Amino acid sequence: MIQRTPKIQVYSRHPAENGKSNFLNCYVSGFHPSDIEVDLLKNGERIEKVEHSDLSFSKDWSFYLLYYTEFTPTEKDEYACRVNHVTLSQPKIVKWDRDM
Amino acid sequence: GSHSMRYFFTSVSRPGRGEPRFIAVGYVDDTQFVRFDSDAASQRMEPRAPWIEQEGPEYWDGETRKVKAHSQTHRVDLGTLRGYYNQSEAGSHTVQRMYGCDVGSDWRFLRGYHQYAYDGKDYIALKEDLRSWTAADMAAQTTKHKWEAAHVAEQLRAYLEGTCVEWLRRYLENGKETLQRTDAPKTHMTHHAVSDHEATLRCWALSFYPAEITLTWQRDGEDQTQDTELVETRPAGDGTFQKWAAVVVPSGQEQRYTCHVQHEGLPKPLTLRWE
Amino acid sequence: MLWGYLQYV
Repeated sequence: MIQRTPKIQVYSRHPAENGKSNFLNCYVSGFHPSDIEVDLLKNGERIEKVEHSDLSFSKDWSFYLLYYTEFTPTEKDEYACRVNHVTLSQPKIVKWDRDM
Repeated sequence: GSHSMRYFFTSVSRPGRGEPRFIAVGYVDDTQFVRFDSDAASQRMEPRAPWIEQEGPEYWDGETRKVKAHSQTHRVDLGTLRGYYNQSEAGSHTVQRMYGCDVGSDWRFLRGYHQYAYDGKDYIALKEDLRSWTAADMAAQTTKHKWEAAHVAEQLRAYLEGTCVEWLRRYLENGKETLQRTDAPKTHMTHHAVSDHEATLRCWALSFYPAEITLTWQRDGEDQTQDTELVETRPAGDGTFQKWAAVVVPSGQEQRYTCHVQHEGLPKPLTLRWE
Repeated sequence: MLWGYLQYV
């Protein structure tokens, strides 16, 4: 059966400014089947209060989801998105670069 | 301009873990306005845009009644298709369905569509003429034949040309300030040194609506498609969209490169240069 | 507004 790997982008909703409140996004897309595990990490540990959009899909039937949480960027804190899917032999971690 | 309304339905079997998951979402252009999730507490169709919250209980009750009926047909469909493909009862399978309609810039019926997938590949689709069906597999011909005998395309055509576009225009009117808006991209560039002899120039488009955008780089006015890293347009979370395009620029060559932005929200396309 | 007249595969 068809299996497609998620593409992952991790980014903030607004341009990141230390001390100013924002939302950290992990956008997962291009994947099939729809079962996927997505976690937002703050200095390596799982963020608890994470929401996501309602499952929808693209023209080629592959799925997309936005995972997101309220955050206030600082100079020192590191954020990441960690994704597992059937296509990934291990969870894939993508670091937030306040520039991508 | 042109507009669309589209409903997206996903049903996923969960053998030994109860009923199948069913998720329905509705969109007008790039704006989600309704959802249903079978695993949620409410068991109702629910508003996801502020302009549809003004529809009364008659609307919500009727959309809930219909979405639950969609959920039940997809539940039977999972079983039917498993029998069609001689698959075991153990595995998890996926059905997806999408339908909806477009109007052109005169606001009249332009296009109507309906398609259905099993396990991420085309299963059956209504043709452009809205009278016949395209069936992928040998299994889908049974469905094609069933649907031809029950005159489904006739009934569907009536919806797509009638109800679908009438409600599209109603939503466009009611949500005028959200759906008949454009947000022009707010643009900037960043510059980051790869090494001593080259640097990455990134052209950004933020806070734009609708999602459709062209972002290109040129060098001496020649397009650099092959040499541009272009990311998928991505949701900001607030109903706007983001995109970037980057190129690797050798030392002293920043002035050769122009980033070009086209979006419906712009008075004329932008030509940006690092300088 | 959803279509109200669904059919089985």
